[PDB]
Amino acid sequence: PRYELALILKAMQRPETAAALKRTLEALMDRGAVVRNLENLGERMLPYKISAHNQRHSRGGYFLVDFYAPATTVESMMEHLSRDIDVIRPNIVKHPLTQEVKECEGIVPVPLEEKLYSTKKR
Amino acid sequence: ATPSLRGRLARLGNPRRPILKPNKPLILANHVGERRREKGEATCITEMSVMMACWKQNEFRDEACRKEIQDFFDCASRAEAARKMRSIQENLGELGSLPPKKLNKLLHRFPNKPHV
Amino acid sequence: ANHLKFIARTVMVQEGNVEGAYRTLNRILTMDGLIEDIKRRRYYEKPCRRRQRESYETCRRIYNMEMARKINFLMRKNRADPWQGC
Amino acid sequence: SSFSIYPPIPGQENSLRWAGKKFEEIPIAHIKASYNNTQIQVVSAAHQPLAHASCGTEGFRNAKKGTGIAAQTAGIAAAAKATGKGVTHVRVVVKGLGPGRLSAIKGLTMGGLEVISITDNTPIPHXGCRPRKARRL
RNA sequence: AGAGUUAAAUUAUAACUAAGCUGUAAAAAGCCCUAGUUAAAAUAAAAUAACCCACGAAAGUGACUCUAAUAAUCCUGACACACGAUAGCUAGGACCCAAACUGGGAUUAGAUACCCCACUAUGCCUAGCCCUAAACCCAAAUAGUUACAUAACAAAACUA
Ligand SMILES: [K+]
Ligand SMILES: [Mg+2]
Ligand SMILES: [Mg+2]
Ligand SMILES: [Mg+2]
Ligand SMILES: [Mg+2]
Ligand SMILES: [Mg+2]
Ligand SMILES: [Mg+2]
Ligand SMILES: [Mg+2]
Ligand SMILES: [Mg+2]
Ligand SMILES: [Mg+2]
Ligand SMILES: [Mg+2]
Ligand SMILES: [Mg+2]
Ligand SMILES: [Mg+2]
Ligand SMILES: [Mg+2]
Ligand SMILES: [Mg+2]
Ligand SMILES: [Mg+2]
Ligand SMILES: [Mg+2]
Ligand SMILES: [Mg+2]
Ligand SMILES: [Mg+2]
Ligand SMILES: [Mg+2]
Ligand SMILES: [Mg+2]
Ligand SMILES: [Mg+2]
Ligand SMILES: [Mg+2]
Ligand SMILES: [Mg+2]
Ligand SMILES: [Mg+2]
Ligand SMILES: [Mg+2]
Ligand SMILES: [Mg+2]
Repeated sequence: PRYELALILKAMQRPETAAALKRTLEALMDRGAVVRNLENLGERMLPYKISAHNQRHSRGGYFLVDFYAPATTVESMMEHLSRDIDVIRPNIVKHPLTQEVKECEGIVPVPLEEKLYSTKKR
Repeated sequence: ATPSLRGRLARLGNPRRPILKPNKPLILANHVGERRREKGEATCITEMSVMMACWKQNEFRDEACRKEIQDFFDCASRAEAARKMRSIQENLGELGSLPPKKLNKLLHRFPNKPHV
Repeated sequence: ANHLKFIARTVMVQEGNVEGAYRTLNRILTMDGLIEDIKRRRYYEKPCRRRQRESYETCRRIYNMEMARKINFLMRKNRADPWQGC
Repeated sequence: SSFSIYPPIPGQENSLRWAGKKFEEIPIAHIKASYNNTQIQVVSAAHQPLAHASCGTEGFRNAKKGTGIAAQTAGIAAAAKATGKGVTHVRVVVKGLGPGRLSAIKGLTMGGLEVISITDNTPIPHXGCRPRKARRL
C-alpha cells in the first residue's frame, strides 16, 4: 500500500452507510487509484464534538481505505471528500507500512563530558 | 538521570551552536547552600472570622460568644506553641537529610579537583 | 469546549473531607507543571526572555541533580570514625 | 474500601448515588477566583442558576474583596442561599488561579453545603490571545 | 515554497440569574450596552512532548496532512550574482488580541516617566521596496597536532 485514507463517517443505518462507501470508493477509482482493501473499525463515540456541514456530531463510524494513487491526484481526492456531506472528517496520510522499522541495537549510554574548563586553580 | 552536557556549551571544537549560557561555571563547590527559612503566614484566621460573626450579631458583647472566644484563645496558644519551638528542633531534625554543617564537612573530606 | 465535562483535572473527596482532596489536586497540577505555566501566562514574556529562562532552568537542573548524586554517593561515609585519635 | 479518585464515567453505571440521585444530576458550584475578586454561582444539573454570591455583594469593597476572608464569607453566603432552595450535595468547579480558591472551597463546607467532587477548569491557552506586557514595578 | 485542515483559549452574538464589574502597595478613572453560567463563527497565535539538540549557507524553523525538495567524486576566493530577523514605506484585504503616539486617573516639588483605563499606527495575508542589528558563539575557511608551553580574564595551547 502507498496511501491510507483515514475516513470518518456520520453514524447511520446499514443501507446508507454501504451507499456512502460505494460512492466514496467510486470517486477514488475515477481519479486513477487501485484500492487494496477496506477496513472497518466499527462505530465509536467521537473524542470530541466535531463541527462539519453545519452539524454537531458526537458519534461516528471509522473506516480505513488504502490505495495506490499518483501524487498529483491527492488534492482532488481531498477536495472531493470535503464537499461530501456524509463524511465528517477525511484525512490522507502515507501508509505506515511504506517505511521499514529501522534496526535498533540498544540505548547507548552517554558518558559525562570532561575538559569543559581550564585547569587553573579556581 | 542527569541531562546530557554534550555539545551544549560554546566551545571552539563545537559545530553545534550554543544551547546553554551559564552565568557561572558548572564547577561543583565544596559546600552546599544553607537552608532557606520558611516565610510566615497569618494564623488564626478561620477562628477569628467566626468570632467576628458573633460579635456583630450580639452588639459586640461576649455574653453569648464564649464558645468562639475560647477557641480564639486556644488557637493563639496553639500557634504560639508551634512558633516558639519550630526553630530549635528543625536544625537537628534534618528530615532524614544531614544539616548543612555536616554536609560541608563531608564534602571537604572528598573535595572536587578542577586543577591538575 | 468540545470534550466531555468533569473528566479532566477532577478528583473526588473520600470520607467527607475536602482539604485533603484539594491538596491532591494541587500535586497533580504541580507535577504536570500547570501551576507554574498559569503564573507565566498572566503576562507575556518575549522569546528573548523565554530562552534565557530555559538556559537557567536547565543549568540548575544539571547542577542540582549532580550535587544530589554526590551526596548520595558519599552518604555512607558518615559513620563514626573508627580511627579517632589514631 | 476501594475508593477511586476518577469520577464515575456517565457511560458506565456506578452504584454511587448521593441523596437518591445520580452523579450527573447533582448541581454545580462554579468558582471564579481572580486576583481581585471571587465570584461563586451554584447552578442546577440543567444549568439553571439557583443562587449567586461574590465578595463585592457581601459588603467587601475595593482591595478588601480580594483577600481570602472575603472569599470565605462569600462561600458561607452562597451556601445559605443554596440550602434555602433545597440542595445538599454539589460538584464544585474552580475557575482560574487566585487567593480565594481555598477559602471559597471551605466556605461552602461551613455554610451548610456538602461537596463531593473538585474540578479545576483554569483557562489554559494552547499557543491563543497574546496577553498583556510585563509590569516594571 | 505551495495546497488543504483545527485542537485549547478568546470575541461578535442569544438565553438565564445577579447589581455591581474591572484595577492597585493603596486608590481613582473607566464600565453598569455590565458580570457569572450554557450554546458559538471569523481573525490571530502554536500548552505538555523539549531534562530532546535535529534541519538550513546565514538571518531562521519545533499544531496536523499531502505535493515539490535540501548544489559540488566531496580545497581558498571579491567591490560581481543571489539572500538577509525586527522596525519603516507604497497599494489592496483582514482585525480576536497586544500595542509606540494620544486622552483620562494616580504618584511627585514638577512626572509631557515607572503604575491603572480607553483607543490608533502596527504586529497578520497577497504584490513591491528598504538591506539596518550586542546580524555576538564578540573566536574567518580548509587540513591537522597534544608536541612546545600557563601575561591577566574568558571558552586550554599551536602548525600548514
Ligand atoms: K498548539
Ligand atoms: Mg549546522
Ligand atoms: Mg557573564
Ligand atoms: Mg474552538
Ligand atoms: Mg507563502
Ligand atoms: Mg468611580
Ligand atoms: Mg458578557
Ligand atoms: Mg467580526
Ligand atoms: Mg534549540
Ligand atoms: Mg555550505
Ligand atoms: Mg548539502
Ligand atoms: Mg569557492
Ligand atoms: Mg529585511
Ligand atoms: Mg516587518
Ligand atoms: Mg511591516
Ligand atoms: Mg516616502
Ligand atoms: Mg498599508
Ligand atoms: Mg488595529
Ligand atoms: Mg485592546
Ligand atoms: Mg497623562
Ligand atoms: Mg542571532
Ligand atoms: Mg563581527
Ligand atoms: Mg562570523
Ligand atoms: Mg572566508
Ligand atoms: Mg564548504
Ligand atoms: Mg577545523
Ligand atoms: Mg595571579
